[PDB]
Amino acid sequence: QYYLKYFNPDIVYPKNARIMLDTGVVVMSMVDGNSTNPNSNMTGWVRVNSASLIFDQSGKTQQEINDSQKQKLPSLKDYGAVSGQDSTAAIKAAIAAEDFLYFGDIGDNFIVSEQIDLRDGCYYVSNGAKFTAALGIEGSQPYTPKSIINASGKVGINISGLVRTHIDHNIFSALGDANSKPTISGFLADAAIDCDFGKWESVGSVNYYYTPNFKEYGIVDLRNSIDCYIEADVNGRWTEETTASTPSTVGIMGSNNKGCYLKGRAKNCYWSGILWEGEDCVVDGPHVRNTKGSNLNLAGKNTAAYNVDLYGSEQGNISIGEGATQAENCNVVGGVAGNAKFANCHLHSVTKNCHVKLFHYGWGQTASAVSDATSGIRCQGTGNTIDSEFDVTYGGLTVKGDAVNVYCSTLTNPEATNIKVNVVGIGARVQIRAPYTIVNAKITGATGDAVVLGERCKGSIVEEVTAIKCGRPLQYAPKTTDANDYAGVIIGRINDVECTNRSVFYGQKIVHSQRKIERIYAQETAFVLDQVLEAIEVYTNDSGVTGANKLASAIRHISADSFGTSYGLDLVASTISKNNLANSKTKVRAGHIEVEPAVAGAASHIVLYAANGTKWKLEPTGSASAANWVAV
Amino acid sequence: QYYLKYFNPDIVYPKNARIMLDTGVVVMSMVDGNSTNPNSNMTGWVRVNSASLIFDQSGKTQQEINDSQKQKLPSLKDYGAVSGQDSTAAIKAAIAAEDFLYFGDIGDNFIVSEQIDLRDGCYYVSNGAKFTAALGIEGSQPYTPKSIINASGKVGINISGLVRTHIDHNIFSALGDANSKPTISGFLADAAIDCDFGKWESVGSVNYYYTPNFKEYGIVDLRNSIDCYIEADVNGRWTEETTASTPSTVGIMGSNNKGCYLKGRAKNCYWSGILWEGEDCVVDGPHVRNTKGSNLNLAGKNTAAYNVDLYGSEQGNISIGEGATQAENCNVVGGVAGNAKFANCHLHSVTKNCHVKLFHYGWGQTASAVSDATSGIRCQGTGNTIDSEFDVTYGGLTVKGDAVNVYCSTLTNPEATNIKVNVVGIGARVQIRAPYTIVNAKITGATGDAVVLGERCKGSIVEEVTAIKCGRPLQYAPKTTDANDYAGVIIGRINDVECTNRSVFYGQKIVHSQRKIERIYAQETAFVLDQVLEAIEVYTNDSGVTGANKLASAIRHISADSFGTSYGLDLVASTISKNNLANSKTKVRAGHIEVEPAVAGAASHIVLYAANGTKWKLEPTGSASAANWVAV
Amino acid sequence: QYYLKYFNPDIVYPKNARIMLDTGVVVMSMVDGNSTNPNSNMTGWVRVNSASLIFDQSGKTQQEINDSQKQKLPSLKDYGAVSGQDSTAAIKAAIAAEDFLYFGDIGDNFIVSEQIDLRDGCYYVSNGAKFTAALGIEGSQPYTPKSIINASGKVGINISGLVRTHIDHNIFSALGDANSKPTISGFLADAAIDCDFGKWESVGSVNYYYTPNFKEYGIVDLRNSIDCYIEADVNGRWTEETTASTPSTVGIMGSNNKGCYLKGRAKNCYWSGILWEGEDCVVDGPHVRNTKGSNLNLAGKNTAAYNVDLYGSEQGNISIGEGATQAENCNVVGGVAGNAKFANCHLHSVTKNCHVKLFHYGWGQTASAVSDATSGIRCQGTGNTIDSEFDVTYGGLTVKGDAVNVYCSTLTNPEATNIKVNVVGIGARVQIRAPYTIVNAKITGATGDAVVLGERCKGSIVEEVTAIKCGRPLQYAPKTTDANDYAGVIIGRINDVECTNRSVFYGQKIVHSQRKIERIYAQETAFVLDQVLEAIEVYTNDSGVTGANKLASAIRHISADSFGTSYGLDLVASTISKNNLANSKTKVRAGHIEVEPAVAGAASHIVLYAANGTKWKLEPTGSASAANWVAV
Repeated sequence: QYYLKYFNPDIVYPKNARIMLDTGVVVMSMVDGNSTNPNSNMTGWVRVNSASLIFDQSGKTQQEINDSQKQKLPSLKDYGAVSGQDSTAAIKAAIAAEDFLYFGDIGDNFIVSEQIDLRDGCYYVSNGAKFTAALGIEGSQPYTPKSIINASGKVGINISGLVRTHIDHNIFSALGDANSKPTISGFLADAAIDCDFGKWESVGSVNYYYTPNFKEYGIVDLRNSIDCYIEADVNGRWTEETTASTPSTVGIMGSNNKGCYLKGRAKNCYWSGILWEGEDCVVDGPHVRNTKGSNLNLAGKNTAAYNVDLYGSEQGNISIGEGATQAENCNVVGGVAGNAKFANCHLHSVTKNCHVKLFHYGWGQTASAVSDATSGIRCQGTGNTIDSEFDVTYGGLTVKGDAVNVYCSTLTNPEATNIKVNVVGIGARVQIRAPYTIVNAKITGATGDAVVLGERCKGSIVEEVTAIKCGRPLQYAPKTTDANDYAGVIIGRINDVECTNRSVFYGQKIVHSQRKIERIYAQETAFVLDQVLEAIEVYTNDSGVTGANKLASAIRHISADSFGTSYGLDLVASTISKNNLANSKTKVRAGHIEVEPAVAGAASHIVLYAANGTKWKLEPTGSASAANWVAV
Repeated sequence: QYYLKYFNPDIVYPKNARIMLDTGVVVMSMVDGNSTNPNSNMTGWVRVNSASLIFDQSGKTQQEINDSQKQKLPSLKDYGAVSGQDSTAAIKAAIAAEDFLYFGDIGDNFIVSEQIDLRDGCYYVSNGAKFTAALGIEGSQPYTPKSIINASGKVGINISGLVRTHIDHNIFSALGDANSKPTISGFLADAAIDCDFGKWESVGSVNYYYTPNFKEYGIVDLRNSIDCYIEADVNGRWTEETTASTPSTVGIMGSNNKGCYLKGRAKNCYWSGILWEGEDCVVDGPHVRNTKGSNLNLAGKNTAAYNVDLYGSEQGNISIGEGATQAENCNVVGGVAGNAKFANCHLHSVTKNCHVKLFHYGWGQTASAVSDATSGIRCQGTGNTIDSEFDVTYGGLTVKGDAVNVYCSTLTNPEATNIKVNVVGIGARVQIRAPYTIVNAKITGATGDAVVLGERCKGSIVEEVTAIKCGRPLQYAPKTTDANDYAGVIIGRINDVECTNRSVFYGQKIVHSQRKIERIYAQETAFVLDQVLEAIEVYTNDSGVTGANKLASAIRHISADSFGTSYGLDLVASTISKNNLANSKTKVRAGHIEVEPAVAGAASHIVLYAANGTKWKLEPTGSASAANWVAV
Repeated sequence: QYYLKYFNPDIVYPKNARIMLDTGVVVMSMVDGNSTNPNSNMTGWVRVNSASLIFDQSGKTQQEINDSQKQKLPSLKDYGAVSGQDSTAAIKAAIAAEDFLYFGDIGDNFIVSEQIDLRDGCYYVSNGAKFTAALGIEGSQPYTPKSIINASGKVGINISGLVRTHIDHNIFSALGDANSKPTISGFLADAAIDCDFGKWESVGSVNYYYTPNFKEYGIVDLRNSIDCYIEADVNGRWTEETTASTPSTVGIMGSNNKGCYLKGRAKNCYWSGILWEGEDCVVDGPHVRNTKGSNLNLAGKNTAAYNVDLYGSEQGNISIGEGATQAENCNVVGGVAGNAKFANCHLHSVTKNCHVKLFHYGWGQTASAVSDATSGIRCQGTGNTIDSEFDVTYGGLTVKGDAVNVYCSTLTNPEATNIKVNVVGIGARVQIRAPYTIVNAKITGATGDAVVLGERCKGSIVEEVTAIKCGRPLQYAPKTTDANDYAGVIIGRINDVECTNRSVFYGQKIVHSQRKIERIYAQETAFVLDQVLEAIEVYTNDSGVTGANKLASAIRHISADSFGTSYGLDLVASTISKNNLANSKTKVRAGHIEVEPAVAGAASHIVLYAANGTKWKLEPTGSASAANWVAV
């Protein structure tokens, strides 16, 4: 008929005997004296439907095959995580169990009710696996900061690939009060050591304002960590939503780190796009768009942002040392910063030896009237170096305020001192109001002064200013009434090309030079009478002389002749006459000197001394007569 | 005997009853009243050889295990793609079905008959999987551009790993005509948004010349895309084959992109190695070898190539704005460019505010005679900055033409204006023929002039030129006949070390300086009679004076004494005598002046004025006699 | 009863007949005339427990499923490698068999007895798989260098992910003798071509000192290779152990390479952290800590280290060309170097055209007295460019020796020539003792001289030195006795701000300038009698004059008047009187000159010539009397 036998209570089964369970599944006896009921007791029985009873061609059991094949890539889904379900339990189970672990892929979205703690020395792979926050993640009251994925106090994690985080702030907005609120990061690692945190793409955080001891957290946050690496791509939803209160703060946030590397992209942040604070940290090509805070904040010590790509702030592109204890050798190493309401780069008073190199434009985008805040580079601090490249027309934005603005308020404990300035660009001013400032500039097309040095520039060296088709190359405008204000200020080489107004100086420099023979060759071919080959001209602004002629004194290398077949010197002097400075010359000539009269109708003379130290003039009579010594 | 039962037409099968199919496979009844013929009708039957009827140790079915294990890594080969077969159908099936997808490995080579379209938001992994083009890929007539893998109009692709492409142009060379041809890219993405395209290694393309509206495509091509990233390593087979016609064009081609990043390696390209055009695009360390076109072409706006590694072109290393509408702030940010037939870097007339920093050598490798094309840096455009580092001996190549060549043809709407030049190196010239040029140079070992400023240099500032063991530091050689030509040209500090010939100037600069006390200390220890401590010397090139002495006038700080126990001034004058300029001195001395005669046998004198403005000389008689006023 | 039938010797089995083996496993006949004993002979029998006799829902066999699922990710463990066992055989088996191959994960540690040779064109993936050396790896006598993983003479490897290596030197320390020892690298590739070697984390090597022809190997070593890429993170255990002899040498070692890229991290190395030698090689952000050798050694040709991060050496941060044939255009492209016993950067005599740009501090940390070795930058070679940024206070370390020290020992075949120096920083000296040196400096807070130029500076141009609150801006201190020593040395613009002592010069420069009108405008408002508007002052150091007044000669632009309502010139002369230089003036004035007496009680005069060339003085009598010509 058919094959069917149940267990018989009275029978002894030999080895290899097959029967059925009440379920229908077939059992074989492994023993010769089998009396055991396989429905109750599998002692000396095997189920023939077992994986361990299927054989591959190789000689491996199917069991052996499933075991080795699984152990290659242990997944969250192996632990019964479900995409579009709460997977919390399953996730934590997976982590606790598996040193190497696969999250899943781009089609996976695991819902998480509790903070996911990574484990020490583990390796995690991820193909685009998303994690989504749900209620309860904020954890226990007195609320302390949490994340979806956490590596707080973890050592030697590796993450290979892409992890995605989703926080909807609208779920959490009703929780806490005035004093205490949830803080929910995408990723947090506080006190992590030597971790590669792979790649993140994260939307949203939860960081509503609470009144005492408010702590901002990033979407992606690494705090108090050592030798950690992450890549992160965050969206803060600023300008993509309307919200009652400020939901989220900083995009990507690094704070009190040592030796930590970011590859960083931030948008739509209600505070700072990227903040990176600490010691020997690196921001590698940060890319920031449309942030309510500053695009990029650096502090700490020897923290460098390389090849920046910043656009669109309610504040500035770059703060150095904003709200910070320390900003020592915090550097920006090339890039582009555009469309800031205030400054491209604000180097705060805290800054020590910060180096900024930047292409920058469309600062001072504020509706608000011009201030120190509306600068390209706004510089305070101690011995900062600016390498400015700028253009005012760039990206069809209209600037407000100086290209560079370096300034103290007082010479007594100055807020800005020892700054080095290197500035090239088109169509705004460099303003300096700070001691010991070293200035190099190339400026094209400024309406006004290329460069001004105002008050409080004591001991500034202006090495070189080249100005093409400006209002004025340089003006020095010190505090006249105070010797201290302009003491030791050196204006070096000023280069004027088709500037409207001459440069304006103050003070007299002391210069020490090597002995020279200076040789001026004139190629020209032809020289008319009293033609200047080479001159130095000294002009006065004396009270006593009001009226257009102000030549005080001059030395002129002259063509003496209507042929240029003789040459001399013009030793120029001056005296007040008819409310003007009248000029006259001692003429140094081949075989003669000639002293010219002070004015028409005055005689000229030679003053000599007797041995008794009385003084005598030889002065012509208007006749061909004996010369006599006339007392003077 | 044995176990064998077929279906019986007359029998009712109880639950758990096992029989055989005619095939021999065993069936169990799931029902108590089974009358159904399992050969025809599996209603209430199960095949006992099913995966769903094998149980792992865990409690999972084998079916459940195969389902979860597959869904980890869905592959092309799961969809019945075969390596070394046409896999087109299978591929497209795989893509349509699977959000996450594995290509395969280095031993996989899938043959593709039709363009492979990726899908939006998908994640693709690849371990070296190769795709090979076959006939039909060119698609339908009127031929439009195709690729092996395509992401035209795709959003949010991720590619993890390495994809390899093979196009043999020899399959496609007979297709189209004069007017219409196939275009076959390795990879194309036209109008892609926010895609990471991982890593490519691609050989060959199909892009034969057709007569109207010819469109070049890359081996690897990203057109009209936003926020896309690729790495690509291409071979164009130029110099590895002989071909009737030009088969392929550009290696890696980026055109009208916004915010797109390349890591790029190109060789053996019949056009450009790498071209990258657009807005805010980045070329990160492009590595180009042996290209018939230019090694690297930049255009658009704020497109930067970082840390270039270019060698071996029939054209140049770098074109900026070749055949382009726009080349505004298109920058090269360090690297090395060598072995160009023409220029290392050609900044075309289109260029606005382009910055080039480069080590460069072995330009002008052409057999053809020296031209503007045979330059290190060939610069036209508006306000480009050159940072040149060069060496003519470098890599044992022999250069032709100037190190830097900045030039307009006319001052009226000049093709080059406002260029900034910073040049250091060994053993070639800097030539400037352009207005408003700012020059800084350090040149060693040039045969001729370190620097020349030719015609059309109006309003150029030459800040500093240091020349070691050149022919000449600087020559200024303007259009003499035109005041406009040399108007406002400033030659600053020229530094001559063991140059053969003195520097040659033209024009006279107007300089405004801060008031100085200048203090020249001479350490020497010993000074002979008429020894010059410090001098200024003015020389003439007057027509009227032909014959070697051309000192017009001088001021000399002099040791007056054969002991150096007295010091004075020499006020030097000159007059034509015996077809030479004869020199004579007013001697300013402690307690005297001394006017020397113009020539031997002439008397000296003092000219003074009477109050009636007649002039009188005191002139010695050759006796110890009364001095009289003598009319003059 | 039950289901059980053995093979019967007398029976013919029809097709589909099932019996048992003596083992109990069920067999079905595939043939109608089966007479074959399945216990001895499986001809026309199948085992029903076969994978090929289980069917997935899809229609695939379980066999077909195991085959395709395995071939996705072939592993070492598939080949029966065991973690914490000797896996050598299994590994080599895996490699020989599989073009694509998975090592395993972070929980895998395979013990290796013999060098593992990779294969040409293969692709390897690794999730943190560790390999550990055991005895026998050193291989056969005469000992030749070995590694755990080897790619010597391999082409076109790819490695994706992270491989980890462990060498315990304590296993191998008893082997060889005086002449011959094991050399055991983590990874070695000698003569590899176009390989991506992914990522390494490696501890330890074996490289004990043997007396003739000692060859240092890296922990991670690439020798004589072309177009190879690696990332490597090594620990040499220096300072983590005590050892009898030097066990290991170089961390990461690149030697005679062409076009090879490193991402490099080294610590605790008994020699060099990272060495990279060859042609067109790149060290991308090398990160070195706590090394007994130099942190970083470059040689060869066009080898560049970018954005260095070096701290803590018994030697220096950077050697260029240490123990090398060639060091031509070997560059350091930004970064930070700190805490070297000797120099931050030593550019050896071999160096040609090396460019160094660096922030540097805490050099000369040695207990040993100041030498040339205790410099920030120690520079020898031919035409090296230094861009120095320095700070002596930085990181609370106390420096010893010059910031920069550029030096030859002789002008005859000089060890240092043609060096370019650009130096900014705080609180140490720049020393130059080398010909043709170009100097630019900005120095703050040096105790002594900002800059000194010593002996052997022939044909040096010091373009600009800015000194703020130094001891002295510049001193030039040549070999006085030798004209050659200071020939052609140009000291340009020296800027002194509140320096203690004036700059000290030697020699007189020849300067060629463009013709100028120089216009000095004085803004001041008020001028007293004999007030200097602008002056040049020439001072002597003559033997003959000992005693404080050393003004030799001067030209002074003067306010002539107690109102500043007249202006002139002061032409200053001097003569020895009462063991001082006494000053006197020719006064150039509006309508007069005035010659002042040499000293009180001397008369002044005018010297003129007769036509017979005899000389005559007009000199006052002390009366209102006839002027006579007095012979002189």
